[PDB]
Amino acid sequence: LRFGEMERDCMIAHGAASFLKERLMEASDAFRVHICGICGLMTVIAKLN
Amino acid sequence: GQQYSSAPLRTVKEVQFGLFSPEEVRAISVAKIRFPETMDETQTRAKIGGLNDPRLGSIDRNLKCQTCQEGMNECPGHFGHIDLAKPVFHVGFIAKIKKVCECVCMHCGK
Amino acid sequence: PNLNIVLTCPECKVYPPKIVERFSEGDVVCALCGLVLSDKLVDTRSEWRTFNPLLDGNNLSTRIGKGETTDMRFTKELNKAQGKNVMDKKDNEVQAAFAKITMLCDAAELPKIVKDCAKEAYKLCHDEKTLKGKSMESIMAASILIGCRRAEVARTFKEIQSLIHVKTKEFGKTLNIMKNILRGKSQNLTYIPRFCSHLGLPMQVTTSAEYTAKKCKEIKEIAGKSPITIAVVSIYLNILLFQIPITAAKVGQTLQVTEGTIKSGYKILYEHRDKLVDP
Amino acid sequence: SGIVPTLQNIVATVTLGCRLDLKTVALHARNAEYNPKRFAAVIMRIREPKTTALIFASGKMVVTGAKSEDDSKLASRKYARIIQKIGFAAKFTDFKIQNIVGSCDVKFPIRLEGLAFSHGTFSSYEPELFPGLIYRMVKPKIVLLIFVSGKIVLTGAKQREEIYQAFEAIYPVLSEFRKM
Amino acid sequence: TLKYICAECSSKLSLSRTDAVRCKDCGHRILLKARTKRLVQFEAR
Ligand SMILES: [Zn+2]
Ligand SMILES: [Zn+2]
Ligand SMILES: [Zn+2]
Ligand SMILES: [Zn+2]
Repeated sequence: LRFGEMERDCMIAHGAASFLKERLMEASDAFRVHICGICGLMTVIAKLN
Repeated sequence: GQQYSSAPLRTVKEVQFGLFSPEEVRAISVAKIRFPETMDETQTRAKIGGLNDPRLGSIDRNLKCQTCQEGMNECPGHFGHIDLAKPVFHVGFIAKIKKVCECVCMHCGK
Repeated sequence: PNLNIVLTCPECKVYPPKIVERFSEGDVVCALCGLVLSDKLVDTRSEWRTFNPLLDGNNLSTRIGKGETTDMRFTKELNKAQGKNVMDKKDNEVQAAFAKITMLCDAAELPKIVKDCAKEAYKLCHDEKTLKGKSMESIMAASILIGCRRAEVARTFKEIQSLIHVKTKEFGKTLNIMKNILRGKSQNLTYIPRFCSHLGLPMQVTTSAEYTAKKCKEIKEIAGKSPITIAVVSIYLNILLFQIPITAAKVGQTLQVTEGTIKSGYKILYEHRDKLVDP
Repeated sequence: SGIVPTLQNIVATVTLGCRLDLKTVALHARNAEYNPKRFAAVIMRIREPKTTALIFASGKMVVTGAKSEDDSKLASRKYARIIQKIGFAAKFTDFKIQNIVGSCDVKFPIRLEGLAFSHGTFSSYEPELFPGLIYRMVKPKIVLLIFVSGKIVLTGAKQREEIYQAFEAIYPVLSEFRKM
Repeated sequence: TLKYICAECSSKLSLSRTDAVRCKDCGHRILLKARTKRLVQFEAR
């Protein structure tokens, strides 16, 4: 189901900042990525193994 | 799920926009893209230096992105580059070029 | 490199593993312990739900034209900049082959499957010393006959000869090599019904001929030198078994056959009339 | 085998060594068919040995219809003698048979369908123009035409001997593919 | 092979795989599929 733009606003008016976050990252598509600390570009070649 | 890494986890505090220097592209790029072919010339895996070589990211949930490793759900995809034969306008800036040229001598640059 | 991924339950490990994909959960699970191996499965029908490499390969294409917001001093040059790289590609002779054969099989009133096999049968051979030109017809005249028969629809050489005049000879040599092209890369029944309809007959007259022609074929009577003829005689055999006016002269031109092969072919029939008695 | 490949035509080349006046060659002959509108070669049929030959402005003669190496050879020697009677010093020099085509029979009905189908790679068939199979051998390099009547048309050799060898090789195939 | 039924001729057919999809007695090209034999249970609720 869609968490629309207006649902986002209604959640802001409630002030529920954490739910707004969880509903937007945990509940949809979080993604860890690495970034260079100099050129802040997702260009790190992580061999995290 | 997602495998443990070690880089310290932070949160973004600032975005600095800004254009892209052609040197920067080349320094980033992992591959010189040359041949319009996608697949390998033998109807098999993929043309190296082709329009998606394996050194760019990979998909199929079955391969490893030989640049940075396996997970199709870890690799963010790595950028490759093409160097044009001759330079061209970037559509977003034609107006901001025509405007600019009208503000500087077209001979000395001042 | 080997660039390869395999899943296996690291806490059972017993196998090339026994795992199942629970799609509606986006999971793969060890069918033994139920450890979920990998998740966030990506859809597999919605992908093409929103929507030819066997021919068009890897050199891709895109139809470039004129939008609403362009004047003719930019539109026609898109028609004058697209023309600089049509000879580095032999693909004109690739596509204009298909376009031609598409223009052919379609004008020929043929099933769109044959169109593909001919869009194939060109593309597979597409240049050989055996080909070395040879009028570029005979292939599109045989690769169709290939594409036709290979698609289980058989048509006579004259029938295609009607579509394309191939001198009847450039056809023959081109066919032999072509067939052997695939053999290295590796059925006259079809004529009975198409003929009956050409005469506008009910099914039984055609129904019977399949028995008769097969039975006339099955025992003896090699009979015919291109059995096209000895097909029709079955109709003539069976039409006379019925009493419907398809008089010999009407048969001939309708099916473009010699009359002589009929009666002499019917000689072996006015004598063999013994064993075709089904009812 | 037990079957001799029976030659029906031998085509051979003979260098008479002179630029023959094909007009005078046609004029001084007894029954010779030469007019430039078909070929640049006088064609003569000699009944003994009965051979048909085309002799060009180069003086080179190609002979056909012979039933032997010696039929063609003796016919060509007679041809050179005829040319010399015409007036040109024809000579039998560097003769070579360029073709020996024969027809014989193995006489047992053949599963030609089996051969062609299983030897599609080697033999091709479109039985709606001509009912014969085409087969190839490199050692010896003989091409063989096969028909259900048992007729074997062996071609592709300067000698009847390659005909014989490939026939000794192909008759066993025929008996193997013998329909019954 | 399995039973079939012509759509119009309405004759049991029993063809197999790699037979023509075609009716005897009328070269009609539509066949039904000769309903199952195992019993089937409903509730009169
Ligand atoms: Zn950096
Ligand atoms: Zn990667
Ligand atoms: Zn200046
Ligand atoms: Zn397990």
